[PDB]
Amino acid sequence: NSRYTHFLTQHYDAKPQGRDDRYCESIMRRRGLTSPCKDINTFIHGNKRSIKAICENKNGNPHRENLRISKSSFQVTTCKLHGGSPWPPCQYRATAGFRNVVVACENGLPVHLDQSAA
Repeated sequence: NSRYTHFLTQHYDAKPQGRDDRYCESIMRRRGLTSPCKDINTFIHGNKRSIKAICENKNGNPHRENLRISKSSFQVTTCKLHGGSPWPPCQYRATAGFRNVVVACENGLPVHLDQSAA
């Protein structure tokens, strides 16, 4: 479905080379997140299959109300908008982290990244 497709274009980069400010600025641009600059965005790296599995008990648990939280931890990179301007150039500050992710699942696939923990 399209939401899951959207989830990946916004939140998934399998293998990132470098996870600094330069990567953030680059990937936010390539994934259509700079008009206007999105304020905060997290990218999950690794194998799609483990991200998908958060939606079942295989790699995830019920969290909050309608959220699910990963049983395993992921390598992630959050991009925080630096400054005020809502328009390009969009400058971001990267934080290369590692931890469990919270998503909303639909018909078995992640359709939302709860970015509240970012």
